[PDB]
Amino acid sequence: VLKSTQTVIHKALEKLGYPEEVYELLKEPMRLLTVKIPVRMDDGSVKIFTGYRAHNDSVGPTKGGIRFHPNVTEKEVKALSIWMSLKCGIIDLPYGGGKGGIVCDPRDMSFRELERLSRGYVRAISQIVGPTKDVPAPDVFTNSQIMAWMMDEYSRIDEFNSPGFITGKPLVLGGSHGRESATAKGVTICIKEAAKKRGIDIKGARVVVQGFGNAGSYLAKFMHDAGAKVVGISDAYGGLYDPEGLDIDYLLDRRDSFGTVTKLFNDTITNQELLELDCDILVPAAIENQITEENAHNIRAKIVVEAANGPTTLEGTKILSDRDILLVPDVLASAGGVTVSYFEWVQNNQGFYWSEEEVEEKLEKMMVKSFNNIYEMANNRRIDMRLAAYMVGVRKMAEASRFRGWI
Amino acid sequence: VLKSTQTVIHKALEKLGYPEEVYELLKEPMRLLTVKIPVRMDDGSVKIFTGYRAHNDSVGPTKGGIRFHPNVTEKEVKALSIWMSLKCGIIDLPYGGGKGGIVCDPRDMSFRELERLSRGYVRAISQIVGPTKDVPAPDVFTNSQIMAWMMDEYSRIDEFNSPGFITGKPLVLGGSHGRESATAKGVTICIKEAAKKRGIDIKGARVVVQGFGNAGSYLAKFMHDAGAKVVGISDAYGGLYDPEGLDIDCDILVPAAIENQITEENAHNIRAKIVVEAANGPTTLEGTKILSDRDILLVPDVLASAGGVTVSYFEWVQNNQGFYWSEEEVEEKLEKMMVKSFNNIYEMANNRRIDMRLAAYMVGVRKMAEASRFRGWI
Amino acid sequence: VLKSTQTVIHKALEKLGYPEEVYELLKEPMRLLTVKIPVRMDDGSVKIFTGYRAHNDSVGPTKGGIRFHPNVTEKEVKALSIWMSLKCGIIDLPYGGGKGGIVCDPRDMSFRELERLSRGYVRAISQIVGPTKDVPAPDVFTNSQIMAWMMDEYSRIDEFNSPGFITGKPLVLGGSHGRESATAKGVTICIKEAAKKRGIDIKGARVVVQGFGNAGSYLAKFMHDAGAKVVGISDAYGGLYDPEGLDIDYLLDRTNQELLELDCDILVPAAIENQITEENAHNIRAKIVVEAANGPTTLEGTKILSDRDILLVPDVLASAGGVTVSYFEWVQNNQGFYWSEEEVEEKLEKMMVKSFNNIYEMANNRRIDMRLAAYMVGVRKMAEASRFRGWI
Amino acid sequence: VLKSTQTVIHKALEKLGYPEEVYELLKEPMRLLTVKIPVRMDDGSVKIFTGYRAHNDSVGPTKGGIRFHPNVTEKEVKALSIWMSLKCGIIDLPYGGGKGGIVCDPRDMSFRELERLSRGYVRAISQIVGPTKDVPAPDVFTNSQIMAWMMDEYSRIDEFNSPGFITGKPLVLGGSHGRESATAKGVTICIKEAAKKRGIDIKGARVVVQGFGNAGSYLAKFMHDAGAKVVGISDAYGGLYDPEGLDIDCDILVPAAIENQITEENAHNIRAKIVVEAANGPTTLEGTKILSDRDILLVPDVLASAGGVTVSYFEWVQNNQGFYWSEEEVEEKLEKMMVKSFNNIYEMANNRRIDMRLAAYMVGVRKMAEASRFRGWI
Amino acid sequence: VLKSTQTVIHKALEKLGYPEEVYELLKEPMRLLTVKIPVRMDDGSVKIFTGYRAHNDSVGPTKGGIRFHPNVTEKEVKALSIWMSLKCGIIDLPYGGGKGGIVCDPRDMSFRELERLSRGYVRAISQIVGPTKDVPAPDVFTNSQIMAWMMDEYSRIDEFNSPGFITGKPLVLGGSHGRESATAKGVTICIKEAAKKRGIDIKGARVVVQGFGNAGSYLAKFMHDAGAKVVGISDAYGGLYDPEGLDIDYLLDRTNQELLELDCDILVPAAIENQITEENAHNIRAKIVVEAANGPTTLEGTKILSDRDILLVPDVLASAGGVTVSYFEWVQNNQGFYWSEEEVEEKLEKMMVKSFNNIYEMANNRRIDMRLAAYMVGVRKMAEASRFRGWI
Repeated sequence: VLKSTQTVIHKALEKLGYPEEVYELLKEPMRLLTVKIPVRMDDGSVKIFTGYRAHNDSVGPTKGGIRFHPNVTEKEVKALSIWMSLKCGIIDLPYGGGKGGIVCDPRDMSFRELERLSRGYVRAISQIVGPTKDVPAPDVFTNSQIMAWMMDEYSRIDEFNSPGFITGKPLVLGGSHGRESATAKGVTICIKEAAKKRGIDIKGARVVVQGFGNAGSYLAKFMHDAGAKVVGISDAYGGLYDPEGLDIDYLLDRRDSFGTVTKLFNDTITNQELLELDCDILVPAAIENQITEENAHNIRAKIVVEAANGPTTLEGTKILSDRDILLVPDVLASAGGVTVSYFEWVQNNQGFYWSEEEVEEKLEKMMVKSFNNIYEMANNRRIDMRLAAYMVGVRKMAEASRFRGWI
Repeated sequence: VLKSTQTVIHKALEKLGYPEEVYELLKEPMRLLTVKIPVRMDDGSVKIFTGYRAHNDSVGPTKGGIRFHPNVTEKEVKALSIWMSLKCGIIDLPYGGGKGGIVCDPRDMSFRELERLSRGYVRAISQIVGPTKDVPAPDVFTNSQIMAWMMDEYSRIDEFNSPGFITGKPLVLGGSHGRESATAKGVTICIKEAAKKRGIDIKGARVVVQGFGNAGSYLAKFMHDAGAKVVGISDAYGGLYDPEGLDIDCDILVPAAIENQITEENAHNIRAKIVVEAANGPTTLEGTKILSDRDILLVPDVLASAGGVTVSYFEWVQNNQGFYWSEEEVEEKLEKMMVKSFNNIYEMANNRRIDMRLAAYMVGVRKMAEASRFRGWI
Repeated sequence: VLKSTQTVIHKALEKLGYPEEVYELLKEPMRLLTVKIPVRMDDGSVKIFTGYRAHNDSVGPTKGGIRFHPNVTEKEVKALSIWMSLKCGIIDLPYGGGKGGIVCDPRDMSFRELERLSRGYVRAISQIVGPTKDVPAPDVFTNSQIMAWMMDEYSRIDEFNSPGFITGKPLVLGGSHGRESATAKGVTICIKEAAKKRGIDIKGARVVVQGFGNAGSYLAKFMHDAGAKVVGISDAYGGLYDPEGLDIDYLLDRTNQELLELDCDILVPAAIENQITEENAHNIRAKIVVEAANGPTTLEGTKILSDRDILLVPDVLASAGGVTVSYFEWVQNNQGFYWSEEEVEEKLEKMMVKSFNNIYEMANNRRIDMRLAAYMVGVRKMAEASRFRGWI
Repeated sequence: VLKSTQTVIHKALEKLGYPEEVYELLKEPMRLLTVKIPVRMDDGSVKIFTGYRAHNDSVGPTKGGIRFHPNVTEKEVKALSIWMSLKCGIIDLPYGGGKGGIVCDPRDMSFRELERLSRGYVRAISQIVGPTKDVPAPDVFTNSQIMAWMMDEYSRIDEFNSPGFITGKPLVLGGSHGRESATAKGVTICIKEAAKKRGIDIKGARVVVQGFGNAGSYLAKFMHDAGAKVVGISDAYGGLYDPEGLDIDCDILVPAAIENQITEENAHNIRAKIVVEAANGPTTLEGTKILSDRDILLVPDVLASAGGVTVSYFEWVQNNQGFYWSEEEVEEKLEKMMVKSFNNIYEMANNRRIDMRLAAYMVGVRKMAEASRFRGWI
Repeated sequence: VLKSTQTVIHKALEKLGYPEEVYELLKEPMRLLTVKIPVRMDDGSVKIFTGYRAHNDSVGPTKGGIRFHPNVTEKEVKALSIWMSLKCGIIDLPYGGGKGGIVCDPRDMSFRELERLSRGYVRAISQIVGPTKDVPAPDVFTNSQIMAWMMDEYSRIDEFNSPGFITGKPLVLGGSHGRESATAKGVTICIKEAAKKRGIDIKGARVVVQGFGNAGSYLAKFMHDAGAKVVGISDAYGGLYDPEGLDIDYLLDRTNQELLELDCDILVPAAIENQITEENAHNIRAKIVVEAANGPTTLEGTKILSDRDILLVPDVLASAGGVTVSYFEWVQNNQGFYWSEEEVEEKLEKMMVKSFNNIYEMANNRRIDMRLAAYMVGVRKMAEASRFRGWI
C-alpha cells in the first residue's frame, strides 16, 4: 500500500527527471507523531488508545483527516499522509499532506467516551498542530461532532477561537457550506467528466458503488439525482443489486450512522461480485485493495473512479489500462474533501463565510481543472491516470522542497 | 434590568425547545473582568477609574463596544454583552457578544486624560482581549480617536500592528468605509425587503417616517430617492402630511423616534401595512401583539439596526485580510447579510406563527446555543 | 543623498500644513537594525557581512526589499525605507516603509554561500520582522530563490509556515501571479487614466515610448494593442517615427532629441534621467508625459511642463505596480488563498486608478503638479496615523 | 527487547499493588516523534536521516540522551526512554524519561555534516522539546560539541539563549562541573553507603574491583584512597591478589566489567558481603536470587550508575538559575541525592523482604505512577 | 576610541592564539539597534530622542547599563558593550556584553519627562530585550527609579512581572542587597587576594589609598578595620602619612607625589588617570598596586611595574564588583528568591576570588602582566562559545 504509493511516486518523480534525492525525501512523512491516550471509560475503567499524526511535507501547512478504526496502523497513516500531499498538489492548494489515526472502534464506544478520546487526541498532539501548522478533518468513522469537540479543545489550549485548526466543522463553528458531502460531490464531478470523456450518458448510466459510508452514500444519491442508475451498492457486509437501479432514497433511509444497510436483506450479494456487476461506472468507496490481479480482468465498467484511498493495486491498475478502462485515480477523485476543507480554512483565515453556491462553484472549477490537467498529461505522455496524477500532485512539493533548500 | 435581557433569552430558548440548562449557561457572561485603572490627571492628582469587560459567550471571538459614562454599571455591561450575542446571532456573525464600560465622565476629562484612561483600560484587560479573542468598538462617549489610542496601546503590547483588536478605527489605522450610514442603510434594507414580502412596490409606496432628526431625515431621503411617496415626516413639534408625497429635498411606518409610540391605546389605529422600527422600543408589548393580530408586519429594532454591528464586523474582516474594501463593496455585503438575516427571521416567524420580534430573538440566541452544545459546554 | 529624501518629505509635509515636529518624526526611520552576519565561505574561511534593516514608520506593518550590493549603505537603506512609505501612502497600502541591505557582492558568491548569508540575515533580524511586523522583498541582486531561503529560515524560527513574512516568493511557496508585468502594467493604467483626464481617446492616440528596452518595449505593445498609434520608439541608437503608427508587433519580433519633440499625445520617457530639461521642456509636443523610469525630467522641466498644460505623471506613482502586487502576495498569504492572474490584474487596476485619481484631484484642487501632490499623498497617511496614535 | 523493559515495569508495578491500567499507561512512551532530516553531504549529495524522540511520561519535563548509531531503533529509543523514567524515579528527579536517536554512522560523517544533522534534528523536533519540555543529553556517539550545536540551534529558534534545553554542554555554554567523574563517584557513594548498612568500616575493608579499565581503575583509586585494602583488581588477562592490599598507585565486590560474571554456576562461591554493580547486568537473574538467599547485599546497576543522570540534572538546574556550581557543590549534592536514593531503595527492600534490584525498580516506577494518578491520567 | 577597545580585543585574542577571523567577529556588536523616541515634553512640545542598544555577543544573554548623557554616542555604546563582554568573561558570568545609551540631558528634563523617555526607550527596543535576551542596568545619569519605570513598562508588554529584564531595581521591585558597596568590596577582595600571593599578612600591611573621596575613603576603612596600617591617604590637596598607621575612623568621621612614593605594601590608586607613569614608575615602593579607578597607570608604567616585581591588579578586574552584584540580582529574579546581605557578600567574594586567581595564574604561567591576562580571560569565553556554536 505504502510500498505501492512509493513505486508510483518514484516513477512519477523520475519521469519528471528528478534526482533520486527527491524521492528519498518524499517517500515518507518527514514527521510522524504516535501517542498514547488514556481514556476514562464509562465502565469506570481506563483504556490506552494509540494515536498517530503524520506530516508528509511542510512546503505548506499539512492537511488531512483523522480516522477512528480498529484497523488503522502507522503504515496506513503514512500512506494516507502521502496521498494527501498528492491531492493538494493535484487540486493545487497551499497545503502539505497530513493524516491522523486513532486505533479504536467508535461503534463500541459511547458519545462521552468518543469526546474524551477526541479531546485526548488534541491534547497529545496540540504542540505540532494548529491553524498554521496542520489542519485535520473528518475521515473514517469521524464526523463534524468530533471536529467540534477537537476544535474546542484546541481553542482552550490556545486560549482563543481557533476554527482554522480543523476542518469539517459544524457550520456554527465556522464550518463551510458544502463540506459535509464534498467528497462525494468531488467524485461526482470526476465521474461526469470521465463520462463526457467516454461518450457515456449519465442520464441513464448504470453506476455501481462499493461502500455506503459518507463518501459512498452521498455519492450514490448524487448519481441518482443526476439521473443515473445506481445498480450496485454495498457496505462491509454485502451488496444490493437491481439492474434497474436501487431505491437510493430508501437505502440511505435504512442506513445507519456507520454506513451499513446490507443486513436488512437476505437476497444480498458479495462485495467481490458487486465489483464485477455489469455496469458503466464502478466507484470503489470502501476499503483498499479491492481491484487486484485476480479481478481486474473481471470488471465490466469502462469507467472506474476511486472515491476511496488505494482501492486498486499496481497490476490492478496496469490491467485496467491494458484493456482500455478509464481509471480516475484516488488522489484526484477523492480530493473534494480537502478542496472544500481548504475553502473552510480560507473562510476561517478571513472570518468571512461563503454561500453554498460559492463553494459549489469553486469546488467544481478546481476539480474539473484538475481532471483535465491529469487526463491531458496522461494523453501527451502515453501513460495512465495514476502516473499522470502523481506527476501533477508531486510537482509543487518537489519544487518547493528544492527552493527551500531541503534537497 | 439585567433580568429583562434574561427574560428575552429565556423566552427565546424556551420556544426553540432548549432545556433549562442552556438558559442557565447563556444568562450571564461566561467571563467578566472588572479593573481599577490609575490615571494621572492634569491637576497633578491621581484618579482610579473602574472598568469592566464582559465576554458573554465564546462560540466565536467576542465583539462589542466600550462606553465612557458616569452611569455605566457592571450589571449594564453584562446585559449589553448578551444583547451583542443576539445581534451577532441575528446577523450570523462569527462572533459572540462582548461589551465594555468605564465609570467616568469624558465631558469633564481633558484630551490627554482620556488618552491615559484609554491606554490604561487596554493595559488592564490586554490579557483577555485581542483580534482573535475580544474585539471592542466605540459606544456612548467613545469615538474613533479613543479607538485609535486603544489600538496603538494594544499594538505596543503585542509588539506589532493589531488593527483587528478594535473596530471603529480611523481609516488610516485600518478602519472601514460605510460606518456613517451603516445603521440607517441597514434599516432601508429591512424596509425594502419587508416591502417585497407584502407585495408592496416601493416605487409608489406611501412611507411615513416619525422623527426627522438624524436617522429619520436620512431614511426619508432614502425612500424619496427610491421613489416612495414619503407622505409624512415629523420632528418634535408635529408632522407634515401630503398624499402626493413630500419633497424631502400609508404602506410603511418607520418609527424613528422615542419609545412607546405604538401602544395598546392606538395600535388598532395604525393604517400602515408594515412597521419598521428605526429606534429603541417604539412599540409596547401589547402594541406588538395587536399589530400581530392585525396583519401588520413589525420589523424588530434588534434586526433593523444591526447595520452598525455588521460594518464593524466588516472592518475586522478587512483587518484580518490586511485588505480594505471599497465603499460599494461594503454596501453590497451589508445588503446581502441584512437580506439574509431579514429572511431567516421572517421565515421562522412565518413557519412558527409568531411575530418577527420573538423570531429574531430565537435566531439571535440559537447560534451560540448550537455552538455551545457542539463544543460540549452543554 | 539622504537629505534629498528628507527635502521631499519636508516640502510635502510643509504644503499639507503639518507642523515642523511631524517632519522631525518622519525624517528618519523610527527603527534601524544593523547586524554582523558570519558566513562560512566555500574556501573554508569565514566572512562577516554587514546587514541593515530599517523600519521607517510603524503605522502599519513595514514593507520593503533587501538588496545585496557592494555599494549599499546604511544611509541608503534609511533613505529607501522612507521612499517605501511614500509609495505605500501613494497606493494607500496598510503598510509603512521598510528596507533591507547587505554589503556583499552576490556576483562573487557561490549558490550555497548566498543561502548561508540569506539565512544568517533572517537569523540576525528575526526578532523585529515577520508577517505582522516587517515584510521584506527582492531588490537589486536578490530574487525569488533568496526570498525562498529567507522564508524557509523564518518559518523554522516560528516553527510554522510564514509565507507572509517575505514577498516575491516562488509560486509554490505562496508567491503571487502578475509580478513580471506589475510595474509595466501599473504604468499602462496611469497612461490610460491620464488620457481620460485630458479627454484623449486611446484608440487613435499618438504614443511615444523612449527606450525600447524591457519596460519600454512592453509599454509599446500595450498601446499598440490598445489601438494607439505608437508613432515612435527609441533604443540607444536613435528612434523610429511613423505618423501612421509603428507596428510594434513587427518589432518585438525583430535621434533621441527628435523622438521627444515628436507631435504626439502621450510621451512615456522609459529610459534614463534628465531627458526633459529646461533646455528642451518648451519643445515637448506631447499633452501627457508619463514617467516609466527614474527622474527622466529635471526640476525645471517639471515646472515648465506645469506652466504649459502638460500633464506629468510622476515615476513614484507610475511605477508603484511592483509594490502593489508584492502587497497582494502578502494579502494572499494572510488569507491562505491565492488569486487568479485576472484577479491580481483587476485589483492592481482599481488601486492604481484610485491612487492616480486621489493624486490628480489633489494636484488640481491645490494648483500644483502631480509630482508634489503624490509626495503629499505618500506622506499624509503615516502623518495622520502617527498623530491618531499619539506619536505626534 | 522492548518487552524486557516492560516486564520489569510490570513486575515492579505489580509488587507496588498498582492495577493493570497503570502498567498499560507506562508500558509505552506517551509521545513518540519520528522525523526525516535532510542533510547536505560534503560530496554534494543529500541524505535523509531518520530520527526519533520519545517522551515516556510527562509527570515532569522529560530527560534523556541522543545516540548517533547505525543500529539505533525506534523500539530501542522507546525502551531507553522508559529506563530513563526509572533512573529519574530512583534519584527522585523532577523529570520524566525521554530519549533520542538518529540512524547514522558518525564515524563516516565529517565534522560539518554532523553539525548539519544536529541542527536538522533540533529543527525537526523543536516544537516538542526545550528547557521546560524535554531535555536531551549526549549518548553513544554524541558529545559536548554536538550538544553545543543543538543548543545553539534551539536558542536561535527561541531567539534567546536556552542552555537548559540540553545538558552535557561545554562549560562556556553553561555546562556543569563534575561530569567526568559523575558515574564513578555515584558508585563510590553506593559502596560507602552499603558498607554502613553491613557494619563494614571502609578503613580496612577488603575491596575487589573486576575490570581495571576506565571506571574500574577509578573505583580502585577511590577505595585505596579511602583506606580500603583493594585486595584485588583485574583487566582482561587475569587478576592481581594481595591480602595486604594492592597499592593501586573480600568485603566488597565491585563487578566493573561485562555481563554474566555472577551466575547460578558460581553465585554460592562469592565470598564478598557486598556486591556493588559498576556495569550492566554483571549478575544473572539466578545469581541475583542466590546472593539474596545468602545475605549478600547486591547494589543494582540502575541505582549505582545514576551518577551521570544526576549531574546532567544539576546542569539543568544551574541553567534554570543562571548560576553555576563549584566542583565541590556538585559533589556534595551528588552525594546527598545518591545517599537519599540508596537509602529509600535499601529500606524498601528491607521492609518488603526483597532484593535491591526489584526495590529500585519499584522506586523508579512509583513516582510517575503517583504523579500520573494525581493528575487524573489514571 | 572604539579602536582602542578593538586593539585590546585583538591583542588579547592574538596572545590566546585565535585566528584573525575571531577578532573580526568580536570587534563589533553582532547587533545594534538605534531608535528614535518621541517624548511629550511638559512645555507641550514633542522632542525626538535618539537611543541605542548594542548586543556585542550572544554566547549568553547580553548584559549592560544605559546612560542618559548629551555626549553619549553610537560609537561609545558599541565600545562599552564590548567592555561588558570582557568584564563578563573576567567574572565568568553566563552573560555577553550589552550596552544602552540615550542622547539627552536628564539634568534639564523633568521627572515626568524622564519617565516618558524611559518607557519610550523600552517600547522602542522591547522586541530584542528581556530577562532571557538582554538585561540593562543603570549608568551615568540613570538610577533605580529609571530602572523601575523601564521594568514596569517591560512587564506591561509581556503582561507579567519581568524583574529579570533590568537590574539595579529598588528592593521592592526585586532589586538585590549589596549594590552600594559592590565595587568597593570587589576591590577589597582583590587586595586581600593579592596579599596572599605576595605572602603579605594583611594584619600589619602598610596600605596607601590615593583619593579619600568616595571609594577611597571606603577602602581605607576596610583596610584599617582589617588591621592594616593605612599609612597614607590623600584627597585633592595633598596626603597624610603616619608610619604607625592613620586612624581612618578619626579621619573617617571628621602631597600626592609623596603619598605615592610612600614606603608601603599595597598601593591603591583610587583617583584619576596617569598617576603611575614612566616618569615615576621606578619610584613606587609598594609591592602590590591595586587599581580602584580608571587607567591610573600608563602603558609604560604598567610595563615598568612588570619588570620590577610589582603586582598590578587591573581596574577591569578590580572593579567588577558592580557587574557581579547586578548579575546576582538577575539570578535572584530568575529564582524569584532573594538573597540576604551576607549571601550576596559571600558569592561576591567567591566569584572575585575565583576570577582574581584564574587571571593571576594565567599571567604567571604565561609570563605577562595581570592587565593583559585579564583581557585574555575576558575575551576567551565568548571566543570559545562562539566557536562551539559554529559562528566561527
